[PDB]
Amino acid sequence: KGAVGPNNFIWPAEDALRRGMLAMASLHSKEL
Amino acid sequence: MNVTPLDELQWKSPEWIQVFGLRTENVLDYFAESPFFDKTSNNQVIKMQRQFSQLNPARRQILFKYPMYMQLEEELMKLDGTEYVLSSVREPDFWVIRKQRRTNNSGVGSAKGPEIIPLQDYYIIGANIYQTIFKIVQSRLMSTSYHLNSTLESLYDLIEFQPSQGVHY
Amino acid sequence: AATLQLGQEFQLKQINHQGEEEELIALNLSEARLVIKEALVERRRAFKRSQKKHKADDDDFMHSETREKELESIDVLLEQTTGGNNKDLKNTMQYLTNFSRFRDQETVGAVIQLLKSTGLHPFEVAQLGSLACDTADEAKTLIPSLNNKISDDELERILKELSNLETLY
Amino acid sequence: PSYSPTSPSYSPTSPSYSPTSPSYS
Amino acid sequence: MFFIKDLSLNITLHPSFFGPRMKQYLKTKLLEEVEGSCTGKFGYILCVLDYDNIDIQRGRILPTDGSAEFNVKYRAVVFKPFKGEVVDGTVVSCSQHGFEVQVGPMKVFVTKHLMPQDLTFNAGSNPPSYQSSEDVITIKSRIRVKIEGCISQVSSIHAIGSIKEDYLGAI
Amino acid sequence: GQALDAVRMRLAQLTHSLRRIRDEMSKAELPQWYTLQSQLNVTLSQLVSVTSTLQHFQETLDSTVVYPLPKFPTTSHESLVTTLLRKKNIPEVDEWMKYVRETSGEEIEKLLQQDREITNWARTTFRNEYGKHDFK
Repeated sequence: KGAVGPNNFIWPAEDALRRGMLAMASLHSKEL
Repeated sequence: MNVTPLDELQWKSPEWIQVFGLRTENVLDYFAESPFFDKTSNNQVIKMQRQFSQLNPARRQILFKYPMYMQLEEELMKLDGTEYVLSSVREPDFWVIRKQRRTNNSGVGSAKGPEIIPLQDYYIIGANIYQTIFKIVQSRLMSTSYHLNSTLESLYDLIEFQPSQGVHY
Repeated sequence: AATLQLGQEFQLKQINHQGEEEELIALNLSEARLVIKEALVERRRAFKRSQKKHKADDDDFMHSETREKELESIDVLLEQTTGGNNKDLKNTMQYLTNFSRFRDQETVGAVIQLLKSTGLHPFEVAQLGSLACDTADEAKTLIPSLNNKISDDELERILKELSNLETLY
Repeated sequence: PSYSPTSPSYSPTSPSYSPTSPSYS
Repeated sequence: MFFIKDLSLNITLHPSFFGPRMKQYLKTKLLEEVEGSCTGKFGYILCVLDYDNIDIQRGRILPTDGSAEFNVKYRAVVFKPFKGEVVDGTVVSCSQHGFEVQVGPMKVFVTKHLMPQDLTFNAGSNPPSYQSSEDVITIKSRIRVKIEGCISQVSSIHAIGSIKEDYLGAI
Repeated sequence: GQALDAVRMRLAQLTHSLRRIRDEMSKAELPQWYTLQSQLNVTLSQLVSVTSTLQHFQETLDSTVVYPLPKFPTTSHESLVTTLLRKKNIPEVDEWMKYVRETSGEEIEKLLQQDREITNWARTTFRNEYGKHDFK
């Protein structure tokens, strides 16, 4: 429980969404 | 420009806890990058001094438990001003720091040591950070009063009067 | 009862008709007045029920706008429940009404809770509920039992809180 | 003594309104 | 001082009331005779609780006159002071010898020898009163009196109190 | 501690009065109007006393510093701790005064002094009007 293992959670990880390209896509929504 | 009060301000650093993890050894290291850590505090000055040198009830318990805390006094007694010190720790999830400022009044006639004065409250709960109860009480009371006003105006709207009976519903 | 000499007839431990020991019960002006008013209105309601058996308005009596209206309701209650043959009861009820420190039941309960939270003697508690003292020493001198038994800070806090609790007329 | 204690009026169902914003590094 | 006590009384019912409604007559007799009375053993009889819960005992016809005597027990709120008691009260009458204070249903008198000399009698005032540097005591003025003694008769109890020490007078 | 103790007892009695008015409003049948007025006035004046006493002792409340117990476990009661910790207002009151300020919207200072003089003038005018007619 205390060891945050990557890419294996029951629920979607907040850090996964932060590192996901959707974050920069929203940041670069003007470029879209 | 609208500013969120720092008392309710809550910082989360998933990358830091993923890389280093939560521990009393690096709790100050975790706090360093937060907005609450003032860059003008003498702790940062001590940090650059250490970096340059390398390149070139429970208060007494936590006092005697750790040697880095010792090094914190012997590096902090020389510099007076705003400094960050640990308040208490219960593992493996709860840490609180003690936000105090020091004025080493070495004047003649004062037999006391350096003056220590509180400035703020900071609570590290899990990976989150929390920072007046008077405001809480007044806010709760005023919202209660607003709801009471709404209820009473609605009830008075429901009220109907006749001279021959009095007031009825 | 300067030295708490209550005698056999008024011992702290009372033997009831059930044979079990009970704490002696003392009521101040407010508690006694409320109890006697409740008993009188209950007796009036029982009398009305009996009369209806042989053969709404009661809510206005307990809730009084003013002292004079309360006294008028008291006179009507005595006329309809006592018969006017008992002048001593009328005098006692008038003395209770004129010098009742507290009119509302909730405030009287607050006073009782404040006075008996410390666990003082029922005599002292009833005396404090009857007497309003500005300073702790004034109460201590006027109540010799309270001497040596309650700290002055606690007595001052209790007296100030009781004075604040008094409902404005 | 104490005429009656207060009934527990806890509201855990209250969602709270803590503002969260300084999460990005 | 208000207290709750257990009381009993012997009541004689006349033979002419011997019918199915005897309990009602006993209740009326009890209420009409007991309430408002004064007994030196228990002070003034102020009120009786739980009127519907009146306890009764079987009759015992007296051998001389035929009146049935009953023993009735109940719980009552009564008033009685003690030596050294301090009570607030209302000034009734003003005199040169002292004053009289009504407390509850009783009267406590204080003689001029029992107050400090700072309180001086003013007769020209309307009404005449006692005036001092700080405290003024007159009709309808709340006054604290330390009761020193009580005299008990069949129908009443008189009291004598003193205010000779400090923290006494007007509140 | 004395000031916070008085605040505690007064707020406790205020909460008791709130519980009262609650369990006499929760009945399916509405009582008489007069009892409702009495309860309203008593509870509302009690709220006034709460406000005044909280005003009186601001310094004692401010001086106090909040700290969790060493014996209190946060691992199991972190939800309870966060429940009392949070202080942000309910949103509806927030946009309420936001729309209020939107509607309201050296110049401000001289309007302020003009309001001062209007207030003083109105007070004096009504004192004169009261003195004009004998009300005793």
